[PDB]
Amino acid sequence: MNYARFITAASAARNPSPIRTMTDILSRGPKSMISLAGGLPNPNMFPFKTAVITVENGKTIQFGEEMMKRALQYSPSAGIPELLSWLKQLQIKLHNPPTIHYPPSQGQMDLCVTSGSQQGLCKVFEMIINPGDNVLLDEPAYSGTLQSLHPLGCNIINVASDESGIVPDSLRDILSRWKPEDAKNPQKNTPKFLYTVPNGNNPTGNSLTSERKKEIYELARKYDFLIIEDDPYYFLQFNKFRVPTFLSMDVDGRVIRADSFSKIISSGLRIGFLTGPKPLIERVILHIQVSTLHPSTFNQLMISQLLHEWGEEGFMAHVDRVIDFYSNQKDAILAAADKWLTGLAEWHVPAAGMFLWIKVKGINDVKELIEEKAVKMGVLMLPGNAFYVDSSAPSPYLRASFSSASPEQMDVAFQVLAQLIKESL
Repeated sequence: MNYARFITAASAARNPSPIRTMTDILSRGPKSMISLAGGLPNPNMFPFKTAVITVENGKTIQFGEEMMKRALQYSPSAGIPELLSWLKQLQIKLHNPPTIHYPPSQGQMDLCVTSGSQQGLCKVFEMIINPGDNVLLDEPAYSGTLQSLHPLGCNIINVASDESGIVPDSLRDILSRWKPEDAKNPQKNTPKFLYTVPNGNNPTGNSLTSERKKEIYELARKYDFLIIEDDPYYFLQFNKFRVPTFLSMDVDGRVIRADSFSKIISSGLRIGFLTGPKPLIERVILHIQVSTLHPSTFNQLMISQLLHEWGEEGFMAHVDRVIDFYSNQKDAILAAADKWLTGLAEWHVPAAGMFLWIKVKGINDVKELIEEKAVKMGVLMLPGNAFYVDSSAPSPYLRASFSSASPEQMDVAFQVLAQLIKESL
């Protein structure tokens, strides 16, 4: 409602940047207009001329001469228009955000294609955080998010979490340190935002429930902080019905959502997108304008043509094939764990994503059990230390990936792990 509270002085100071009044006064004027004002290099010099890309369960994608010249040239900072338009309709279909027709100044929904979802997240953190600011999140958390927040000098306040994600009662108790009106008084530093991964948290695999999301949103309104919904496993949920998102209930315009195609379409193409209130999305776009400039035009056109041929039906059919694969992988790793973890460890069933979070019994720290003993036995799993702000503290947890391993490999790996646990007790 007052977005200036969430924008640093540096971010607010940004002004719009190049490739400007050249391809817009010419994108509506007469076809007889001569322009020597643009800053585009001549694309006829570029060496790639055509492309043919085959697609499984889809029409082959072809870039002819003219399309290739577009794919190899600069494009708009927020993304190419046909991809932005498709993605906007997808967000309306999946989330029907309340903010679609709000005035810009009070949070009109806006989208930005980013060079991966983490780029959007990083620029959002940089947009908001002054040194000393307080921010809320639940540990264990994605190590990359922790490493992104560390140099910004914010105080990370841990919110309790269990098998159903963030525990609202813990958030409420933490927030009771302040009065709601303190949010309009920056002297004692009410939290600027809550960050969470609401589906298939990396590393835990746990997901938030609908009732808790509603409680959390009410707290975000009461103490007027933003919700940063980092949802890269949104399309990798094993439940038949997806839990409503924070975006879908965001009547205030206080949610910034990051979506990713890295798990379902491609991680290497570096294409994700942000959805959020226009004043905040605009600050991110302005930062992109002086940084990457835009996501690869070529990769955007690959994805946009794929998605347009698929339609929303073909897209959802693809996600359902991917869910089917990962859910079978999940069943397989759970079977191996049931077989070989013998009351030697505890674990919750992942609700989404690609990781199993294992607590080993009777051992206080497992990085020595793995990085020393397990490595020479030919098995590797990741100690949980890296997913806490204080990574030097001992952790009895391991993160095991089921994205790729065959059932045989899982059986072997957990046999080895079981032996090591038993001979280490």
